[PDB]
Amino acid sequence: INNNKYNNMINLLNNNNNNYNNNNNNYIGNINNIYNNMTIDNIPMDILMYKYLVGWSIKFK
Amino acid sequence: IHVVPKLPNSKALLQNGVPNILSSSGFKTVWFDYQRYLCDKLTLATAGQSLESYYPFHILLKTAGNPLQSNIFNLASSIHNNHLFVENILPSAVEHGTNSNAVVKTEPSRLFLSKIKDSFNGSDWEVVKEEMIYRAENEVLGQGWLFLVENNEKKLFILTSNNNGTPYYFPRNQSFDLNSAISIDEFATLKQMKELIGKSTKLNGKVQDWTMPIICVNLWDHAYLHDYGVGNRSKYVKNVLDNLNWSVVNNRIFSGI
Amino acid sequence: LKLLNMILSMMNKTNNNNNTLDSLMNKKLLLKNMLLDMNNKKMNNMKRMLNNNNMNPAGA
Amino acid sequence: PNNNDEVMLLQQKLLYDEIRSELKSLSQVPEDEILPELKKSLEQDKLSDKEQQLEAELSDFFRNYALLNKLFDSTKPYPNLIPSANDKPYSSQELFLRQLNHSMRTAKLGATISKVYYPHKDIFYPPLPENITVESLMSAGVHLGQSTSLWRSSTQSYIYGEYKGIHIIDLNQTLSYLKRAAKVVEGVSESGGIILFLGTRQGQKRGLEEAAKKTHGYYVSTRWIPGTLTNSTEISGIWEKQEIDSNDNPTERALSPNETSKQVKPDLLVVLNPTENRNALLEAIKSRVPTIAIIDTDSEPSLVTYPIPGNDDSLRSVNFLLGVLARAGQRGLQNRLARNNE
Amino acid sequence: LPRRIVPKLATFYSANPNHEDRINRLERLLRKYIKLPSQNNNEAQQTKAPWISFDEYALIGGGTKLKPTQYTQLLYMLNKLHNIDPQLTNDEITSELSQYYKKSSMLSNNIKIKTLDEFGRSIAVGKRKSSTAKVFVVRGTGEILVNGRQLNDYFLKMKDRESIMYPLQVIESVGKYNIFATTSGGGPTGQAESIMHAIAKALVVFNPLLKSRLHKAGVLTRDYRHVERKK
Amino acid sequence: EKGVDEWLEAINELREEFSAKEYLPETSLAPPGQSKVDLLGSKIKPTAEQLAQWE
Amino acid sequence: STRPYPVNVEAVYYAPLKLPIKYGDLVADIQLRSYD
Ligand SMILES: [Mg+2]
Repeated sequence: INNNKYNNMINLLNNNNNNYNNNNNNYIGNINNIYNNMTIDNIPMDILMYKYLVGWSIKFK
Repeated sequence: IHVVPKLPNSKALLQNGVPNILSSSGFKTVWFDYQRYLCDKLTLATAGQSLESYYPFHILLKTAGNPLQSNIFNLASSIHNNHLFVENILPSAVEHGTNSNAVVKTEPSRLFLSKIKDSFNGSDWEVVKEEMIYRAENEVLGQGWLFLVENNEKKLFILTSNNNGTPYYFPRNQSFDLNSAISIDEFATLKQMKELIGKSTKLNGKVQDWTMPIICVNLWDHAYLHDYGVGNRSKYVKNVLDNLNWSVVNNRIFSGI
Repeated sequence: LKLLNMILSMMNKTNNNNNTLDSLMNKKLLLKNMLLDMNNKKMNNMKRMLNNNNMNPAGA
Repeated sequence: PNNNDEVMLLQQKLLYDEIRSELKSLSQVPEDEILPELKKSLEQDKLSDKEQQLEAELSDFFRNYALLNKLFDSTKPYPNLIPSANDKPYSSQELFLRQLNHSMRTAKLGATISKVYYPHKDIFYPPLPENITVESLMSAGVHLGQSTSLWRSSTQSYIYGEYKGIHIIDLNQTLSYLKRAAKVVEGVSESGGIILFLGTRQGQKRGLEEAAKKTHGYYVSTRWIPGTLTNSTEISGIWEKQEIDSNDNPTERALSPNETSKQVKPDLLVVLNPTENRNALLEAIKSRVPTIAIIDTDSEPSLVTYPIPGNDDSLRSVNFLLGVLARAGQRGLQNRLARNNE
Repeated sequence: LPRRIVPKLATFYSANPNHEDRINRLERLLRKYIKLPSQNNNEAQQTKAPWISFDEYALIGGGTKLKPTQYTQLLYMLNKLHNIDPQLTNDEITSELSQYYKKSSMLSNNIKIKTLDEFGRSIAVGKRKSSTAKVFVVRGTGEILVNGRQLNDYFLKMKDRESIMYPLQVIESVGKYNIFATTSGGGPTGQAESIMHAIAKALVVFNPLLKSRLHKAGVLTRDYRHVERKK
Repeated sequence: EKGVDEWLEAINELREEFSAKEYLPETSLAPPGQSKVDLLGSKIKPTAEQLAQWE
Repeated sequence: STRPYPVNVEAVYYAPLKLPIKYGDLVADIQLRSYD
């Protein structure tokens, strides 16, 4: 996921999406291109933590 | 065992010798007999020792600095030098035995004639040949070798050796005959060479020399007597330098491609 | 004419050391050098723009 | 003749260095010195029809190859040599290349060398099993067994005699055993089996790697992990397998996880030093893997399927026997690849 | 036509098949180019060796099986190939070595050259214990002001005054600069040494060649000792 | 105006050379007789007075 | 034509916009407190 967004921006920059303004602003371009192929159907469920029980200890006393 | 290398077009060499330089009998003495004589002696001197697995050129470099191995050095130097002489005077290095080629017109290359002018103050190749013939007659009283050598500074110069003197390693060039008298200038050259050999830190007392031969002429009696006779060695050197195989001599000059 | 008068000045400074390849050979050699200095500027700007966004959306 | 061509480039190269050097000189000068004077000149100048040509030709030439361009995209020998000037002496790199030229042509003039042993040729030019003689085996030292004090009497039938406090192995038997062992390697190679070469004594790696390469086999030179064959799933399951055709070319088919966990057992194990590889020999027995090994006078013959009586301590003897077996495998491999073509 | 499954690597049965295969590939290059001379600037200790970390090599060199000595062996061969003379190197060597070069190019540094301000003043901050000091160093004649007060007024202890002067004494520039030091927090010792630390950091802008002498004197190091709650 | 003539001849020859192949900064702008431009300084040079003090 | 993402949706993915202060008349102070 981290390498999919960097590639999206690198391409959106190499394609050029005021030279003076090209030294101050950091707006890379359209939101769609920056987040291409990053949707709710593939990103959310893959990053969720604490999703699998891997250990359990039960004590009595 | 060191064996005599096979030469291209050997059947022609054993029948008509080397045209314009040596006859059939003259070439049998210089190569087929002398080279056998040297290789056999080298095998007897080096058999059973580590030197047996090394080519003659490597042997001379390994033994150049060892005083008591001079006998091995002399044999190795003579063998290497003799095949350097027999190689550039040979009609054709390629084996046109089945191609029956009789048209080998080899001429000095442009790189060779450019380095001659640069190193000899604009002198032409013909003039340099005259200097080579003169140097051989006045500097080599007896046996020896005539070389046109190139040094690390891209300069071609003329070196003469007495008996079996290697061109590669200046401490063993044997260019000064100390049996006769020497001038103060020659003694200075010898004294300077001794100082250079003493600056080396190696336990073998060896120095770095990058000189390489370009043309080799055998000045031994085994090469000219039978065909030219005592006193006619300058007519022999003239013929050799006029009938050199320049496909070999040109290839000995580093181009850098 | 800065676009052209700065490049003429550059050759004037080189003319000092010069004290006609300079008509077409040097003139071309200069334009190309400027193109390589204007492309490095654009490369540096891209790094700034990429370092000011969230290159690492999910973890880092 | 064509040197001028190179001279034309060098001229440009020198000019480029001059342009760059004085570009950096103007990078130090304060703008207050140049800018206001430069602008004032333009305020005192009037553009001409020609001047305007470059006013827009350079704007586009700089708006096409500097701003609206893609900053990135989605003589063969010794090509980095910097030749020295024709007047300057040779550089260190050029002297090395000048010596290499001499080494190819002149350095070998004067004599040829015959009947001299070169250690490397044992690995790269092994003889065929049919051309091996007792002299050749003896030349490699294969007959030199262990001290008579270390004798394992189970090898009695392989001994030719004792000499200088050591047992002499009978090379007549070694040759017959070597030929038999070689035929087995050739058979397995021609059948497509996995041949593993095991030797863990110092210096054996070079021979082991070349033997595997020319038989399309495998080798282990460092350490035999105890359990490699009997406990293969806990040791070798993680490593990658591949599918190959009859020409030994990767098919490229992705392998199911079921196929990538299955034990891959060698079809033949060759052991250079069996006395130090008891573990491997016992695993091969347990795994029903036929094995070949060099059996010295102190080594147990019955632990291997096809013993080769011979000195296992000398690298020459070992590399001589390994080379023969490796070439036998190579011939089997070549005969299998040949029958596929025709 | 018939297909079979075989181990991918010739070193499959070894302890670390992945590491052994990579070493073999590098060893072949070192054998094929044994003659090529090495750099004589290696005596000059060329500062180029960005090799991947042991952990990064464990991704490709067997993971847990990878041993430190195996990683050391990879570096001895990567460096030997890398140290071949640049003019006489070839593509094969560079291609094989490329996969082992660390990559940190996508990100850049966060340090901008320090320069004097519009009035020729070098401003640095220093801290000692709970004290902080912000000094303004300009070229002058040795005039010092601490919080608008004379040095002898603000600092009564001569040892505190000597500490402030020490950085200027190291570069032998005690009479070449005017210092306007402002300090707050802690006590006299913390403030005097916080000013000392800040003057040393501000003097590097005037001559960056003297940083090594300032570091060697110990005035560019921030003292970390502070009051520790007893545990 | 030879100045504008030779400048306009140099700008159009460059256009053709860059047009011949895809324009990439590293390659198209390679130094004279060079493969490309590896895109790999602020190392200010000490002044004569700065260097004298250090000496 | 791809799906248009209007400015209101795009704003959500960037830092909140702030309006310039014209006069400087402070009208309210909102202090927020939390244990995290
Ligand atoms: Mg033994």
